[PDB]
Amino acid sequence: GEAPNQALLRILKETEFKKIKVLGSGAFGTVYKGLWIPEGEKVKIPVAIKELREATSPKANKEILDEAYVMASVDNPGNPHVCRLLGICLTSTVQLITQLMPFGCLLDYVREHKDNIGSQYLLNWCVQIAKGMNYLEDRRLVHRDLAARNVLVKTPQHVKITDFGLAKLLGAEEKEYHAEGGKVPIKWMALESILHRIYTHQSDVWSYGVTVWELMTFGSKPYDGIPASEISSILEKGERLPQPPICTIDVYMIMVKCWMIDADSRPKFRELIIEFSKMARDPQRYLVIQGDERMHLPSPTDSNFYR
Ligand SMILES: *CCC(=O)Nc1ccc2ncnc(Nc3cccc(Br)c3)c2c1
Repeated sequence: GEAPNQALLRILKETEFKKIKVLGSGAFGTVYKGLWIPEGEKVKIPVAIKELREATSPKANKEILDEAYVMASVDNPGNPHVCRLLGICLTSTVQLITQLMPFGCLLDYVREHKDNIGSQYLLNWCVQIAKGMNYLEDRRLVHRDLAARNVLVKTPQHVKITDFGLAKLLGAEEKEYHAEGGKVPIKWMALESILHRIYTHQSDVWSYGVTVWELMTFGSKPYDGIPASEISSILEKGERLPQPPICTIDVYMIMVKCWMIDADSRPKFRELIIEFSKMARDPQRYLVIQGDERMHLPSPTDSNFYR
């Protein structure tokens, strides 16, 4: 049958890392920033730690361990654009240890660095995610949570994907997955995903569309001031996210194409890579950003030391 995934997980001790501050927070997530002191060795490395409330419920300890597995599984050959699980520690709570990305979740970076953002970078990233998401498709896994918050920034030239926790790995055949889930990110989901609770690879392509919309709108909220319950009902009326002000009509078409009701009529990921790569060569043509020429952002990775 299929090949064995020989990749391992470094199960490592608590005494060695010291958590500094909380980077991201949610009812589902409480992820820290914390330096790690690796036992005996004379090295110190920064890292991010993710934890949930102490294990009153085992089902809780199972769900977190599931995420550790899948995140673990991808080192595989490995990818430049996909985040790698570093380690794990065991405590009444169960801790995930992920190599920290300095600039944080990409969504925030766009909201604060709206100025000096390039017409180039935005196009470049979409290629970056489209590259990353295809690798997931190749692995027969659906991330199932793609969103702006879930893309990390190693450098302004490099971005990565993360937070698999919802995501579910796929066996051969096994084209689609249906699950009874308590909490999901409704706004970033496909119509069939909301109605039938069915998740596909093309379900992910939808979320991609909303994600790029978030990027092109500079970190605006999808559907500014609209309740979560109503959303399932309005989309079948045909309404989608409005055109972002800065998008040339070519780009918007690609965003709209990701929101087709027919799951097959949406673009596949290889298609998205090629389209955006083609745009990338001449960004000015495909993105009108005021004063785009001369934008500030820093090529060599010069100092970001200040906290
Ligand atoms: C929007 C908040 C946020 O995600 N901040 C942030 C900054 C830097 C990171 N570096 C590495 N990983 C993560 N997120 C993450 C997700 C799941 C599990 C773990 Br241990 C870490 C961040 C997140």
